[PDB]
Amino acid sequence: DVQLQESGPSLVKPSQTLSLTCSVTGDSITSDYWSWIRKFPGNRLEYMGYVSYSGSTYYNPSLKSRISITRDTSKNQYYLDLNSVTTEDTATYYCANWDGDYWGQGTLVTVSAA
Amino acid sequence: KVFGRCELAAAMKRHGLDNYRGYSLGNWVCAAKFESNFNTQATNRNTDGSTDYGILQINSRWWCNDGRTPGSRNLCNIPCSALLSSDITASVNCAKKIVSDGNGMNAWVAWRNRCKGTDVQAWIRGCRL
Amino acid sequence: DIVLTQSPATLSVTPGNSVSLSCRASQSIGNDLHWYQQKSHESPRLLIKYASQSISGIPSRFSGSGSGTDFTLSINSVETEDFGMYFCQQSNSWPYTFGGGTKLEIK
Repeated sequence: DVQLQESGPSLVKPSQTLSLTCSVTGDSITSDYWSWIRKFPGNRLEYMGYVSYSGSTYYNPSLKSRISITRDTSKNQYYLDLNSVTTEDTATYYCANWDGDYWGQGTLVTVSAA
Repeated sequence: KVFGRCELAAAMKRHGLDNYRGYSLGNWVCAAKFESNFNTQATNRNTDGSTDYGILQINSRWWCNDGRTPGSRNLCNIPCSALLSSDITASVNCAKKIVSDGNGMNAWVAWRNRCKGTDVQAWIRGCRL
Repeated sequence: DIVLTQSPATLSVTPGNSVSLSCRASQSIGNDLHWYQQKSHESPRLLIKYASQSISGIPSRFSGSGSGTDFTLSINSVETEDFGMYFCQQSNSWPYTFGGGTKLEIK
């Protein structure tokens, strides 16, 4: 069966690049479309984007070109890179397949000067 | 089951294909016409060992699993048999995922060769929707 | 982009009673409306897809209805395990968007 899990820093500084990894086990990353979704402290959910089989990407315009979603078939993982983060990017990040049947556990990332 | 043109147009509209990810309803009806001639049971064995299934001739190498295709990826996470039903639900769900890739409807060769660039709206004209 | 508005924002109910949650789109989205359940410290769980299609592994008491701009998620005889947040999400057009959520609590 399929399993997804997010990994990466839980604390980052303003202006830096937030980078998360989603490890997929149980099936190949070439067998689905992959997404990133985040939940803001106020219970607001935002669909950040997804990468489909051809490699084409779809990013939420709200991210003003700060986002990049890539894949690595050899490691069976896909990634999220969010540049120039601010306190507004503090949220719980989740990876899930496009169908929405498989989700990671989610990982909290806090953006603070401290 | 062999759908009538207007019958399928109404069904596809009910299944949400009337303007799905930038593609007007006529595109979908035209696609079905040239891919399967509106036949939900249509199958086509390909040279690479894959088979195209159903009303929208969905391929077993990339989209569905028929358990007999080399290099199968099952992008739609569905058995090809589910795409050979008189109920178009599964075919539409998969078609939507297919078109959600940057290649859009170019995934359908018949559509590309007989629909793209033509007056696709004509395929739903004269129909009670 | 498509805006999804959910109502009520919060709903209190006593286990055993039934409830219905609303989600309305700023413009027609056909049947591309899905429902998710989310509990504290947990990832969202897909309950219904494409307005009314059932999902394997989800309790039968959950059902969805609607098309166009008005959708509803119904829970026939709420159980304690049902308390939490419910979000609708549309996939008709990019960017996909989520409703603001409806909190279901015990009364």
